[PDB]
Amino acid sequence: VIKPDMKIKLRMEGAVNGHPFAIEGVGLGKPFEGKQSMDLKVKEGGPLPFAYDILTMAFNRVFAKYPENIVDYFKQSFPEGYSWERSMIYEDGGICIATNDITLDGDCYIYEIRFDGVNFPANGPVMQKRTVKWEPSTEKLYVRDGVLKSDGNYALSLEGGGHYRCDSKTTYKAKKVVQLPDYHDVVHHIEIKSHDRDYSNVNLHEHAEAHSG
Repeated sequence: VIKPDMKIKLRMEGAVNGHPFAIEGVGLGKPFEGKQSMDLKVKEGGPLPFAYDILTMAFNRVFAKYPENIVDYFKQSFPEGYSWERSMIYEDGGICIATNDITLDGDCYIYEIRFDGVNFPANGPVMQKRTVKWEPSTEKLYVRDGVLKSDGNYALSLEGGGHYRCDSKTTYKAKKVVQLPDYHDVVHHIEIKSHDRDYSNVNLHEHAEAHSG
């Protein structure tokens, strides 16, 4: 029963270059408008010694407006839910892998997120916190064998100009028998709308809309 208003509760446990951390968040979203928003708080490992922007895409494609002509794999996956696994290879050797197990408690999504990154150069934009925002991204979704997957070429804008590229690959796994969709795109807009000085508190907004190839 995906309702027009849904709640979000999440915990992320992770480490970057071996430094552990934990983040908890609460939020709300509009599945049918493709809109979501959440408040995120650092519980362990603060102040984070890395750019927060590498975590935001880990903090649910149900919050994407799907037209009637495209199969909605994500709204179709509940109340059992689904999970995904993701790799993110940055242009300077930095690599992140993350997972999210999404379940349902009434009208509230529950995220169990794991996030790990290594090989970020000490002088790079991530360890030095020189990232600004994610550019608008186009996610390419497709089904290979019997598995829904997605690819992405994302770009982080840097302070002082330039961009920091990231190659992303995601695997989705439904916990029930759902209709697999046909290839299509999802355009994403993600933005930190507010944060305190050390990002121990963050307000994150996301907007997603599915389009055809």
